[PDB]
Amino acid sequence: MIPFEALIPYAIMFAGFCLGGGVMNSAITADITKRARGPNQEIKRNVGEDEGPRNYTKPRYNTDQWDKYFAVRDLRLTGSLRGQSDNAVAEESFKTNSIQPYSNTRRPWVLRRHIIMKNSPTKWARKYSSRRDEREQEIKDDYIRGMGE
Amino acid sequence: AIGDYPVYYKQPIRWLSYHAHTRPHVFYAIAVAALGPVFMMATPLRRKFLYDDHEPLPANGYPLPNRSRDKTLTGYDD
Amino acid sequence: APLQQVGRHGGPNKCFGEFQRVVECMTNAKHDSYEPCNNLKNDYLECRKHKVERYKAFLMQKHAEELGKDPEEIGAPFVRKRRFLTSKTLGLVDGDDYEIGVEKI
Amino acid sequence: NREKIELKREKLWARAHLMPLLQAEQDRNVVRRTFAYYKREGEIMKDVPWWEVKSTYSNKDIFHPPQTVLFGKHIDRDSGLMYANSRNRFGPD
Amino acid sequence: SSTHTNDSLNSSNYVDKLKDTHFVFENDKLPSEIPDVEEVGATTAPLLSAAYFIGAKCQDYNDDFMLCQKEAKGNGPIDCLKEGRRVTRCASGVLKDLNTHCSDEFRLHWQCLSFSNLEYKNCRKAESLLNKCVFEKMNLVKKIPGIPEDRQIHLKQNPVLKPVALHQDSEVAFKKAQNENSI
Amino acid sequence: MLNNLFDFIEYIEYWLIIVAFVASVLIVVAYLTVAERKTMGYMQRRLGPNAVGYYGVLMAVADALKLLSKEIVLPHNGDIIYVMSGPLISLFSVLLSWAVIPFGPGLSLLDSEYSIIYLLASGSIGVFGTVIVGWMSNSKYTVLATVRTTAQLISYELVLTTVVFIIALIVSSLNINVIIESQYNIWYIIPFFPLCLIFFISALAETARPPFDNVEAESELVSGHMTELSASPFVIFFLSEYCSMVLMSTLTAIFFFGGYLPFSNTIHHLILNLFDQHSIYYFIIEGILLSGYLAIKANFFMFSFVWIRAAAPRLRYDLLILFCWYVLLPIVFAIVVFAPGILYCFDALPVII
Amino acid sequence: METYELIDSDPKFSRVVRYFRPSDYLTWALGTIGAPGLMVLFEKIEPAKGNTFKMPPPSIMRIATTIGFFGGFYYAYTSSTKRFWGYSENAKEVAKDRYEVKKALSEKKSPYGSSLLNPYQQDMSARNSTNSQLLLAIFPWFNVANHQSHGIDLRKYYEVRDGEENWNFTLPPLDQVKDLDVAQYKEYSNYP
Amino acid sequence: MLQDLFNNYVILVGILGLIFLGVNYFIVESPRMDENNGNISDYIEKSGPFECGFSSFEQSHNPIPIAFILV
Amino acid sequence: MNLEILDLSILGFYSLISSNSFESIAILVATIMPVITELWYNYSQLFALLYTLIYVGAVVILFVFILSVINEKEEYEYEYSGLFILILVLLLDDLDDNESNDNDYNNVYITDYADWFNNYNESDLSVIGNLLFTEYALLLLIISFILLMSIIGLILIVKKD
Ligand SMILES: CCCCCCCCCCCCCCCCCC(=O)OC[C@H](COP(=O)(O)OCCN)OC(=O)CCCCCCCCCCCCCCCCC
Ligand SMILES: CCCCCCCCCCCC(=O)OC[C@H](COP(=O)(O)OCC[N+](C)(C)C)OC(=O)CCCCCCCCCCC
Repeated sequence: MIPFEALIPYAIMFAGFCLGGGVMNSAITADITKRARGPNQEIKRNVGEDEGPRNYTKPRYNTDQWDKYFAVRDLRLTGSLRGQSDNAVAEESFKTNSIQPYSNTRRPWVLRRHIIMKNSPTKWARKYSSRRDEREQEIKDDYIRGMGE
Repeated sequence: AIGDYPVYYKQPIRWLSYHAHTRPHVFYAIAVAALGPVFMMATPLRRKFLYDDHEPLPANGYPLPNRSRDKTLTGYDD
Repeated sequence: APLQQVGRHGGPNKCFGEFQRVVECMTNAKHDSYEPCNNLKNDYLECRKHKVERYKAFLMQKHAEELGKDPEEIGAPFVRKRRFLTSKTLGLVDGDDYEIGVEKI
Repeated sequence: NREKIELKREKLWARAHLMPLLQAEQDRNVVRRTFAYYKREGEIMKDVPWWEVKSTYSNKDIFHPPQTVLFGKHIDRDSGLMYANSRNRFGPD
Repeated sequence: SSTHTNDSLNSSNYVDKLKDTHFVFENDKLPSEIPDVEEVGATTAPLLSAAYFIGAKCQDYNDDFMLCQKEAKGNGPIDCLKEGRRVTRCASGVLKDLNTHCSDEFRLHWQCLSFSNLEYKNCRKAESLLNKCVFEKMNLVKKIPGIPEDRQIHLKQNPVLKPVALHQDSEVAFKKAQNENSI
Repeated sequence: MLNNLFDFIEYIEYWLIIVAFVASVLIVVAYLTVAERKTMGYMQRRLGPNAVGYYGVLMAVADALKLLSKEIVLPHNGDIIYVMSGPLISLFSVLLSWAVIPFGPGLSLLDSEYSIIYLLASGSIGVFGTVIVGWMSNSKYTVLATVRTTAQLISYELVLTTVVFIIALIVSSLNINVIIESQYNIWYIIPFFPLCLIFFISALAETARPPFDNVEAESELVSGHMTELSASPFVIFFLSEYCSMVLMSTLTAIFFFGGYLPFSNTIHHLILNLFDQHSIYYFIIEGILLSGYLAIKANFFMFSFVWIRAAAPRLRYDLLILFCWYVLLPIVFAIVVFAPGILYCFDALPVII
Repeated sequence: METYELIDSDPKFSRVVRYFRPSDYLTWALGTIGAPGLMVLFEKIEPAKGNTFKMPPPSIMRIATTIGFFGGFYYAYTSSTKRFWGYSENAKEVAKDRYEVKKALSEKKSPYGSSLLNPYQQDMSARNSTNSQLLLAIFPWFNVANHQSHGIDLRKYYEVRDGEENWNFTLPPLDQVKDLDVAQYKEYSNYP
Repeated sequence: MLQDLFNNYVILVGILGLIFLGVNYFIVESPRMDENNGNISDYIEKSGPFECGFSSFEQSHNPIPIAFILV
Repeated sequence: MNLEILDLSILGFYSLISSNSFESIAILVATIMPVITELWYNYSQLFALLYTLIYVGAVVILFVFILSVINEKEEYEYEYSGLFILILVLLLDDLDDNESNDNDYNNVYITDYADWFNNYNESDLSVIGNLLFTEYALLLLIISFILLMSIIGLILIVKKD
């Protein structure tokens, strides 16, 4: 005697997982494939008649630094982080569209603002004592003084 | 002397039995842990009777040929 | 000689070569004093903080202000939002200003 | 685990073959931006007769690409949502 | 590896906000004294699909470019520009030959890699067809150095690890060659 | 409209993906409360909730709505910080732990090489949020329950952390997705059957579920840390506790039963061969199929949570401390030495690929 | 300083024990029985309890013998190490070392032996273990690996010294000896 | 690796927690619609600690010996 | 708007007005959370997770000791402070947040150039373990020695027997 009433909540729980997986697998895969079609909206959305079947790109996982360089390199060729192209030669705009991130190198805010964490003998010296910065300013000044030789 | 505590250096076998009956959480945890280094000691046997160790992965960068640059190489010139 | 300045992939990092040439100079037996290795020390410290190079950029920015040069006419173009690294900015033939996908690679 | 080692060896050698063509492209990019740095420095400091355009490293036989830049136009300054009113990267709007 | 660095795109735009990252372009071309060369235009999946054929065709030029880097002694990116241009042209030659001789077989393999997380083990069937087509028309053989020829993983008959999902196009194209070539 | 309407969906698409992800997890958690009473009811030869909604399908909705319509008990309206901070920390901790659960290959909100550490680190915060309820409180049952929560945390934390580290050691990775895909040819239930029991025992202690329900022991501490909680603060703690049951059941299926991998490779290919891969419908079915495999395995362990509650009596927490420190820890640290020795002996040290 | 010939700047654990002189074994025994004997002497000097002599319990003598056994080996290990380093007279050890190396070279085998360690780990292992005997009194550390960083040049084994003509070892060039650095990097300069 | 989707999820989790508090706050009938025994602040007989019916010594700030402190 | 500045502003306010020992064990958790998040989003996600894994276990043990030592003292005691003196103190503190005085190092932005030479690409934790277990193995074995001493030390202090 299998009690079917007791198995109903498990069926809904089973369908709970399937709702998440069915949406995530299809919505993400479709978006990656859609954005890999071209560099503008008229190619991503519209489907040409002379085009063949749609080949889908699945989501990526277990990546490393090479995949980050690949993703940026793909963007400079196709406008997508997972673009598709097997052309033996790139466009002319690929020679001058390199992206170079420039960022500050400042210490974390918690280091320089926490009421307790910002206090130490060397932090006070770096912040209130000019002994260190006087010496290092001499090195910078030598760079411009030595230009003439 | 029906249930005395065995002396380890006089009755090693009975000393093992006492702990395997009264302190199973100690006897068998050690027994499992001993199987680690014992298998590591059986490694030389495997290298001679089952199969040799694999060739090391090329994890030291690009393999540079141990030679001088070929000075007669041409092709795909400007 | 213990390893120093090891990159995140186990090999030498950007500034290891500068450090290695300092050690070789300081420990060479052909040197009477440590004066020959003074330029190598500055090069290693410049590799890490770039303090002199940042100082040069400070002078160029300041010198451009006093002559009225426009920062946006002499500098390099940049984008602050990653979503707007669009194909039009990248220069593609069929470029567009629509946002790029950065949600999931 | 013994097949994973073989799978890793195949991947490691596949990356080794692509390494020269990918690094040769990256070497040209660094050289291209290196000349762009010293060209920008030459224009700004041209009227200063004593200024010498050079790297900040004493060792002149080691290539040290510059790692700082001067910021110009903010291309996506006027951006909305789903569309950046992107300013002209190549020259004035 | 997802470590945040100062040399490429980071994990999210909160990382850019904390670093105040500027994504900087340079409109200047390479100087006119340096000879021009057309860059390689293939993306990740085609390049990985063609990795072992670029190796089997440009081995002399790849080694010569890398050996130039070692002999440069720090002055690397400047002193090996001429050797680098040879590498780029040779790699483009292989991709050019793939699209004229083995176009359908080549596009089949890297469409499976895109379908399968770019893992070589998931696309053996399409790879075998591409290897057969390339060898007949370009005389290129994929070889994994350092191991015996009969222990190469891509030639293993019964691999332990196999794709969970099957690429339907690869299954169809593998059956067609089975019934027509190996009678 | 048209174009603006169509690409606005693209601008909102990933938020709906998250909303669907949140909705999917809450449906399982809501109906786990119903399933537990149905499962216990028939094991106890009763029916369980079948009068609230058709065959009892609205019992979870009624419990939440009734509790959300109740007055919140607190000394003052401005004293929300006291009995609400604790429930929120507990709920946010378990919900954030779901960011690394993959429903399929690459279908996790967060993917990183340290997903295992994030999983353990996130759940440890929930332990902190529980003890905050006894914040110099004048309720002696809340105070007595806070002491027991710390005692249980010390018991299971070492064992649960070390077990997951052995599984990560066998694959030489801390990425959860890599651990699942490493179980193609073997499910870790067979080589590590002792560790699966220990993981489940640790999960019962972590979730304060019987036979380790010494925190919320009704016969001992009326309601434990919940004795002073009513209305919304009670729902959040109750919701987070059942979210943790689903999480640990899903982790048991991931670490030892292959995650989303199919039970039968032959049947998995047969079902998927009916749908063209060039159509979006193939990927819907595959997403349902792979999550279904994960759902089936996780449903069995959610059943097992209810099953052990209906069969075993409660164990005192001072005995739980001795059990975890004198029995489980020596066994797990033996296997952490056993496993690398076996692999080295046969030249099978793992690598990431 | 009365320095001597350097044999091995980082002798392997097995070589140190094998090269024990009969006095080194004698001191090992003295250390082993010196610890129970000192417990008797300390009681003889001043009884632990009261004013009369009492033999220490057998359990104390058991643990004392174990402590002395390890102490006797550490002393003997450092006595034999000095001969390899050249700090102590090692004329006998040089003759034995030369015979073993020349015998292995003639067989085209490494005088150091084949290693499971890759080139980095052989170098790293030598860095960790070289000169570690100077702190053997504090904590132990031994060379149990077949590395090539021994502080010697194998060309000095290619000159026949007094009392070595009857060995008649024909030594090949160093590039034919298996598992040596100078005969390992044939195809690639970064792979052995 | 891109974690922009993960950032949105963490944002949603933070907002979702405040929804339970707010929704319960806006849904409950005002005390005047109920028995109308005033605001919860005055009803000290309700906000007092639970001791199974009988009041006891208020020992909230007294130290509690802990038998497992060494563990 | 860098919202971490606001978080530390609130934390500094609550550290000045904290009275009892429970509030102090909350200042600790209110400090680790900004550290963990800022490490996660800027510098090291590995060490953001290591902080969470280790400090939380220390926090709960710290909290359980508060229960055994709470001694009624600061619930009924009075503090004076003054709202004006608190906010003025925090305003003067907020004025100077430049921990370093190298203006060029703090103002000029830098970049790094990527290279493709590292084809064996693994996580930072694998390299840390590779060095820690090979070259700095002595450091690891001393740390193991110190952990052993703490185990003996805790017993000889707390155990009455
Ligand atoms: C999910 C959100 C959980 C937190 C929401 C509640 C917000 C309250 C403040 C949270 C932390 C902000 C910084 C506070 C540090 C601790 C200082 C403190 O004593 O707590 C403040 C709280 C208010 O009490 P109050 O009446 O205002 O002052 C005493 C008057 N004699 O006095 C209390 O004792 C109540 C504290 C309740 C338990 C809080 C435990 C700390 C939780 C911190 C998690 C978040 C980390 C911090 C993030 C914000 C950083 C500023
Ligand atoms: C090496 C292979 C490892 C095997 C892996 C499993 C290890 C388990 C260890 C158990 C030891 C034990 O039950 O310990 C018993 C201890 C203390 O008992 P005690 O006071 O010593 O009395 C017993 C000693 N006698 C009999 C020798 C006198 O507490 C318990 O009752 C713990 C009860 C745990 C039940 C949890 C329910 C889990 C249900 C799982 C459903 C999927």
